[PDB]
Amino acid sequence: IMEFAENLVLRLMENPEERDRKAREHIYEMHERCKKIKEMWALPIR
Amino acid sequence: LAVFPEIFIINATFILLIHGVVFSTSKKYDYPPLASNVGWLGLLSVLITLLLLAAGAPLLTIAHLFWNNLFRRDNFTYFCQIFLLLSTAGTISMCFDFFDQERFDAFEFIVLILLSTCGMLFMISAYDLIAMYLAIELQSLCFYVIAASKRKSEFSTEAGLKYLILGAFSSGILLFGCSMIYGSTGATHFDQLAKILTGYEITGARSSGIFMGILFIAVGFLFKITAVPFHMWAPDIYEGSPTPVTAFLSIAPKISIFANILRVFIYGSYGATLQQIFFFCSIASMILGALAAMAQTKVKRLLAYSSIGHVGYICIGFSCGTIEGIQSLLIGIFIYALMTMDAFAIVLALRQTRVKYIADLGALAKTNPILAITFSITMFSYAGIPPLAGFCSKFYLFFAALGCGAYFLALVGVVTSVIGCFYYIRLVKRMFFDTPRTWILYEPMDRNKSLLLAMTSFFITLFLLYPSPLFSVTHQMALSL
Amino acid sequence: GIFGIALPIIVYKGIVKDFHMQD
Amino acid sequence: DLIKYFTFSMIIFILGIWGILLNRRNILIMLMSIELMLLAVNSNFLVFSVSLDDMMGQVFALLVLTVAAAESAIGLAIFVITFRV
Amino acid sequence: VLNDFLVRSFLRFGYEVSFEALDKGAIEILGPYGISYTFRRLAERISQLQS
Amino acid sequence: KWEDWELPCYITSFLTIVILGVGLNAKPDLSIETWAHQKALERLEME
Amino acid sequence: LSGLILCPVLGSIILLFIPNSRIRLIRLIGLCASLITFLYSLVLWIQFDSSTAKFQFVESLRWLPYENINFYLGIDGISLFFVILTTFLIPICILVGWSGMRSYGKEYIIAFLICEFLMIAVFCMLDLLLFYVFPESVLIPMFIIIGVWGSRQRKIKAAYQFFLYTLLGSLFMLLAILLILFQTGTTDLQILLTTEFSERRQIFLWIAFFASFAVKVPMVPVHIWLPEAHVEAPTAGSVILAGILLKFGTYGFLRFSIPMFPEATLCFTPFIYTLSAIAIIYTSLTTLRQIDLKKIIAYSSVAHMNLVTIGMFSPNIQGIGGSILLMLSHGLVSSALFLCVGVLYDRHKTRLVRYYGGLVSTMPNFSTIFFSFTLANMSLPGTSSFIGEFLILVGAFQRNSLVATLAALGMILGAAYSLWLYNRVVSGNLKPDFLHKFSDLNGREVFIFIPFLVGLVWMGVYPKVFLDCMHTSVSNLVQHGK
Amino acid sequence: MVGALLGLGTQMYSNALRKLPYMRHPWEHVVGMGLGAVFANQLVKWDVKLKEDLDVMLAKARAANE
Repeated sequence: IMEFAENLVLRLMENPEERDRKAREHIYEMHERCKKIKEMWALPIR
Repeated sequence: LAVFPEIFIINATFILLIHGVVFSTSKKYDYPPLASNVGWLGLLSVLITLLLLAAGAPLLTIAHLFWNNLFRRDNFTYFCQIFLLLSTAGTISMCFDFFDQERFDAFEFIVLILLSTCGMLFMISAYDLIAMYLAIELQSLCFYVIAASKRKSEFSTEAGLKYLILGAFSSGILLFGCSMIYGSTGATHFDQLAKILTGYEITGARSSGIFMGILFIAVGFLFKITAVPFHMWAPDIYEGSPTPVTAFLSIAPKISIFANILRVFIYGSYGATLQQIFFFCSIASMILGALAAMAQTKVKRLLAYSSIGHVGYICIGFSCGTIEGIQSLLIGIFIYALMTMDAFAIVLALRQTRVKYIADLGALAKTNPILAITFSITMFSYAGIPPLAGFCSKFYLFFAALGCGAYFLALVGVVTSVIGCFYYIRLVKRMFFDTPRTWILYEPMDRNKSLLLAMTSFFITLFLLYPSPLFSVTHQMALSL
Repeated sequence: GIFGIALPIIVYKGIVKDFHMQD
Repeated sequence: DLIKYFTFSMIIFILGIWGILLNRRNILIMLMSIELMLLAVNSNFLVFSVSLDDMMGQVFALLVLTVAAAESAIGLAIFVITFRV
Repeated sequence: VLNDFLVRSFLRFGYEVSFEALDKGAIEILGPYGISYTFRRLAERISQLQS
Repeated sequence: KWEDWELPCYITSFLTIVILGVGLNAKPDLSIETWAHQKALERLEME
Repeated sequence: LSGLILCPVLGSIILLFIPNSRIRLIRLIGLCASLITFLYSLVLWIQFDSSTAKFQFVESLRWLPYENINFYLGIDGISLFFVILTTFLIPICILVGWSGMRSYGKEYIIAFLICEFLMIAVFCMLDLLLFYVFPESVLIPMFIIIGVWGSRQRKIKAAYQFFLYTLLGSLFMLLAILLILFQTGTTDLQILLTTEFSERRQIFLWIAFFASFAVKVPMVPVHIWLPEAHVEAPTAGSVILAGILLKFGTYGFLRFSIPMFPEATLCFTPFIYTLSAIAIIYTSLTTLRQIDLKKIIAYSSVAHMNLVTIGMFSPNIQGIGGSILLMLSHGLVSSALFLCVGVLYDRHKTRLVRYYGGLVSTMPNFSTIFFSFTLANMSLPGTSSFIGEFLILVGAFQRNSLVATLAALGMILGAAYSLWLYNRVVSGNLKPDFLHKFSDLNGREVFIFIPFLVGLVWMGVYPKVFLDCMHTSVSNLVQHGK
Repeated sequence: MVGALLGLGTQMYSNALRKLPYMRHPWEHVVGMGLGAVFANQLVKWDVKLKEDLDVMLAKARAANE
């Protein structure tokens, strides 16, 4: 016990959105897989 | 406007050239040595330009008069030119010792470096075969002169002479390429040459004139950047010439010619047909770098072959025309330039020695141990040791080579980089943990080398902790092309 | 003998494979 | 007939590069061949400007003239310095 | 059993240190292998100077 | 064990040992076994 | 973790502005910075929840914008107590160096080059590219620790052909890391987990990682760098080497081999089986040939580490638990034995091994503690190493127990030569030529011994607090391997 | 920011390379590097903005999904 062990554990709590973190990471990398395939296409620009 | 970086550094060179000539030939001032006074104002004409150039970032493209005639500035030319002036700033800064200690009253070495920097500023923004050639030869001519400068020691004279021969012959090859391309296309402007060379497919479509033209341009360039099959004198060029002029014609022409290659070979002609010679050059350049570095003794020639090998490690980023590849090539030029300015700043700190090899380089772990730490940092950086910046350069280059499907290019790169890592780890060990070997003592380096070595040593070690700015810069430059 | 253990080691591997074939 | 006035320039250039390769011993012939190949590309620009009926060829040929001339100036001056006193 | 252990320890030393020397000798040989091939090709390259 | 005679300054290390001693269990629970004896105990209730 | 993460770097850098010839301050404050980073490692332990597949305290900072290959920092399961062991052990190196003058061995330099928590980085680094940078990166700190204050037995060097191969293997893994990185844009370890590769390529990528790893892991064809690296290593360079630098290869396999390439791992199970088995057999028989004490302990470490490999293979939760707990017990035991042999060197100042004699007279408490740890390096049932090694063994759980039968020789010869060498060292009243210089151990010496014995016994009698805090993570890894 | 610490190092590292001791008023001019670090981070933000602009221009280009 020692007068604060109860609230001594609430230094983290679930907050489970870190999986939406990787969800949108995956959107990032799905786009990034188009990093090296792209190149010059425009002959109509300036 | 739009030439205010050039209008200035041309007026400033004249103001310095007249100011230097009037005083050095003055009885009233007892014919003073105007070096380190036209210098200082030289390198400030660089910084004021770098301030005139960086500030007017939207203004560089302020006219059309220049566009379809002379030269086209854009974000790539802008960022690569802020780098050339910054790398010319380092190179003038490291020479300040070479002007005072070494007896040079020849100030016009400074004004020739300034005229060469204007020639390079016009190379980066060169957007027409004629302008590309003229700026190339302006900078190459300033460099032939300032590489044949030392007239007392015959060793620098013949080195400068073979540098002039190699450069004039390289420019002849490049110019015959420009001739074949122009003669077979009737258009020299890169904006015009781009429209013709869409769907050229030499290996599939019979066009021998344009093919031989692009081949000769690539050969002339690979001569200028002293790639492997055409280096042919580069070791002796870097060894014989004085140390600061070696530091100049070894880092700044690389930057400038490589930006020029990105212009002509990624916009003027875009195909997988020409980059084959650069693929072969990359392979054999990494090979030659690794092996000859394993073979050399003289620290100047060791840096020569190390620079050849690293130029090889650059061209693998050009050996594939993907944005990741070009960005890897640009990352590789910045981390090769800052590291080479550092290595040459170190070699210039050791003025006391004559032409002496790594054995005489020894004892630095004892005499000036912080300088030995810096030298090990720089040599590791060339090797590509993970916690440093050269590792980031070589690693992003290999990752671009893998993403470009050139798995064999990445393989030869990794084996050559591991050979280099072994050689440089062995060099650092031999310098630190053994081999006292005659204890040559050095006069201390000056503040100018000190800050450049210190800031660059900080850049190499504390790079992975913040690679976002440089990566953003180089990816923007690659997108702009 | 060393190459003997090297090949008998993959032979024990093959024994695991024979056990996998047992079911 | 353009081929006659180009392949002849092309093989003048080949003579220049050939003399470059052989004469790595003697440097005055090296510079001779340098200006040779900077003519065979210069005469090449002029021929290709007459053929294509385009003036960029002659502008570039004039600038290569007044650049190869400065190159020969600095080349021979470096060669004279190389034979020190 | 002790005769077995003596003969087997001798044979064990033999096998293990033999393959150890095999490894090391392969390394030693395969160094100058590449060295001498590279030097022969470079020798052709430097005879290009005066072919 | 001479607190005033800190000739090498072992006081830092001794206080660290004391704080490790007070490095209690904290009764975190929150385990796969702790959660097992609840979910699988519901499964036992299914009998 | 956000703020309490960078304690060693902040400490090192803000001490770099204190050259301070009078050593007392740099020693005191470097030791305090190390001890507080260890305290924050341990409060991070207390902060742990043994119930999530997610990583416990995730943090990041953009490193390169596109594809965001950023400093992704997770500490779930294994890494939790790997970084704990790292911190646990770094003050040990800082504390083995209360040497009075410590002048040529400039104290602040070794402080600044041991107080680099790139080991913490790599164990928390959860995107295998930057994760790659760190084990290869720690080689620059390791090389300076290994010889700058390291004992000079030879012209300091490593086998050059072997070293070139070792670094070539490391860079071969780099090509594999890039091939996966551009294979599907997958930046980090969570998404490299999620993704699925071509079985034809999974095996190539697995062996390509395995090159660098099985160099870092001491497998039979390439392990020679441990003895030569240790006999020259300093007293505190070996404590770090055995402690962490070997854990590097096994943790690399654990994170970036098993849940990365499940099909390739399935295919190569017998490969690593035989490799680690014959490695244990060799390193058990070898200390016959080796008389050098540091080589002896290094080879026992090779044996234990290839046991860690022969256990990490498994989808057995007990299997990988025994693997990681043999890792913890090994970072305790081999580092405690390196502490031992370093004290035994210095107190005797001799680098022959036949010369350590009459120890029960000179330093009998060192005899007691040396046994208290050599029973562990042979894994006396009851010690932590026993729990580790026997969960390694039962790792033949769904198996058919044919590699346990080679671990038979591997461990029986290991325990045998462990006892033989503990005898050979403490045997007899073999009077040495030390001129009645007894060199009884120091209070700080028995102190730096305290934490290893404490961790060892607290595990060996109560492995719960370590098997718990781990089971959720390893079981998630296993189901991804299912 | 961290630029202040870095500058004091760059200046002190400079002093260590010329052999001079670690002393003078240039350690108070490292505040200029603190200004430099703030500008470099500011340029990182501005630069990633411009790169996102060029990237949406590229996304508009390259056949725009056709």
